[PDB]
Formats: sequence, C-alpha cells, structure tokens
Amino acid sequence: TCTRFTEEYQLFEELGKGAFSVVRRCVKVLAGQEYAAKIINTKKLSARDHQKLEREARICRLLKHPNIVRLHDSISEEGHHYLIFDLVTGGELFEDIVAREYYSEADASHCIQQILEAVLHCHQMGVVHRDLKPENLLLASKLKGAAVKLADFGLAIEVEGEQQAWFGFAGTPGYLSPEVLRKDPYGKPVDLWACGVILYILLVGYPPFWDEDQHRLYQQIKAGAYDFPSPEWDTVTPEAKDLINKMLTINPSKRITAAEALKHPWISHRSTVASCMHRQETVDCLKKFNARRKLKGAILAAMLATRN
Amino acid sequence: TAEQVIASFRILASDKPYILAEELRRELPPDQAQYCIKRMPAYSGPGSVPGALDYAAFSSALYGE
Repeated sequence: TCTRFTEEYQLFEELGKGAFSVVRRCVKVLAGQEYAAKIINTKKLSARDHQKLEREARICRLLKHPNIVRLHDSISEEGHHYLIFDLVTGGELFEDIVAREYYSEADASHCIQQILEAVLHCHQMGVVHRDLKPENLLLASKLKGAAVKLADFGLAIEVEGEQQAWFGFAGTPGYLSPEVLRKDPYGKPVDLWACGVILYILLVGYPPFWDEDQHRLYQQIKAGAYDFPSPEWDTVTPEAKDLINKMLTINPSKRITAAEALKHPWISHRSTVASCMHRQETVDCLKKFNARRKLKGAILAAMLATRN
Repeated sequence: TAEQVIASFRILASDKPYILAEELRRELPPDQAQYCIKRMPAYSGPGSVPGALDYAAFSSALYGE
C-alpha cells in the first residue's frame, strides 16, 4: 500500500470542522513547508460518496487562480484520502472584517471583485461552486490587505457549456437561489445569486433573507423579498444597490453574470463610485452574524449529543 | 473551543457578562434558545440582575474547561 502522506508529512492542529472531512495543518517534513490537509476517511464510504470525493479532487486539480485555494498534492492511502492545499493563514473574511474594525463600500467592492474573478474562473472551466458562503471565503494571510481566496469545492459540480440541468438540492439555505428552490434546471447563475447574498451582508452585516421557519425562508427567497431599509441603507450608494439588485434577480436568465458584474461601475470604477465611509453598524451587525453562526453549530452539536 | 463559544454568547448579550432568556430567544432559533435557557445556571457574579444566565459557566462545563 501507499503511505506517502504518513511517511512524508506531519499532521498538526485542526483548521476546519467539515461534515465528513477534517482540515488539519500539516508539514512536509523534508522541506519544512506548511500546508493544509483535507482528510477523508474512506473506509466506510458509499459508492456515491467515493464518486463525490473523486469529483472534488478533480475540480480542485483543475482550478488554478490567485483567488482560489491551490491544490499542492493528493495522496490516497489505504483508509484515508488527502487533498493537500497551499496553506492560507488569514482566516475567514467575515472574521477579519470585524477584527480590523473599519469597513466601507470600497472595501466591500474590492472584496467582491476578487470573489467574482474566482467565480468567473470556475465558470470558464465549466465548474459551478454551489457553496458560496462566508465560511468558504478566506484570506491568504494575516497581512493587512491580503487576497481573498475561495475555498471548499465539496459541493462543486461540472457543467457542459451553458446547459442547465437539475443537479440536485445542495447548499446552505440562506444562500440558495430561487431556481434551485423551485427545483428548476440550473447552472452558473446560482453562484451569482449567492454572490448577491454575500454582497448584501458585506454592506450592512445581516442577510437579506432570514426566517426561523425554513419554509418561510424559501418562500421569501423565491419571491425575491429583500429590502433596503432605513437608516443603514440610506448611506449606501445607488450603484451598490443596483449591483445587489442585478445579482438578486429571481429570473436566472436575467441575473447578472460574473463577467458582467466585473464590469459594473461599483466594481470596475470603485475608486470613484464606491463610498469610503466607514459603516460602523455593518461591523456591529457582522459581529453578531458571526456569533450566531458559531453558536448555531455549537448548540446544534450539543443538542445532538443530548438526544443520543 | 469554549473560548469562541463564550465570546459568541457575550456578543449576543451585548457584551454583558451574563445573558437573558429574552436575548437568547431574539437571537437564536426557538429550540436552540430553549436548550440554552434550560441549561444555563443563574449568573451571580459582578453586575448580576434577576434572570441573568451564566453562559460562561454553561460553555466551560460543556467542554470540560
């Protein structure tokens, strides 16, 4: 058998808790160089789960872009599979925004420009990410101004050209597109819908669709029922609202594409269009947004262990 | 970790050293709120008020800290 990961790498602390995989920091001992190892235990995986693992590995190898996490190596051992990535050390984007305290439209525009370039690259390679959400938006390092990196292609799918199909229910509820919730054939536009949700959050720090009743959430998404309420939206530029509107368009064929959004003036003319005003309420809300997300995961795990 | 959980509860408590049941109900889905309300002991430390819940004691105990 192959023990190349076991022999050549040392594993250290966990970096990310996945549903069926874990990410740990690792060091290639001979080189001293650090990486991230995404580890799947393959012993008791179904045939379908093997196929999805092999799909993710394929897509990760395919995608090479400054704003996408880069695969370094892939190693199959007897009972484990390792995807070894170049290690990004800046943490989650949303955590960094809160930690660095000050945030404006100009900051959000530069952030979402990088995300859109990553998404454009995926789409140009025939890949739909399907899991654009805050946990998958990392920073390359702790350097002030570090690049955004798109991560976690566990849900990503391969499409053929512009052909739409029902690729299944997958994703996080608050980011799901109307076409997926209607069980319509879908494709690349689902990523742009998720981008619109992310952008909305980057501007005011809370999500455009939220409801404890998931059935009510899905009706709100399908109706495109978001709002730009006062007072926080009163200071948001018209061009930022316009880009959000074009991303949160419920008809996927009329929704703005990644290439089109990169040409939108709030993105392409950020220096003269995006506001530089610090949005304190946004950072305040983002702080609660991140806390609710953490506690949701912690409390749901505690409740699961209580039911037993 | 317990540190992250405590800090997150503290955020939803508006940086108070305790949290109130109504704050859990506002900020968390109902069953998550009630799970916490049922298991958080009374906070009696500095600045306590009636109904103050000890999210830190709850979180530390959960993870053996």
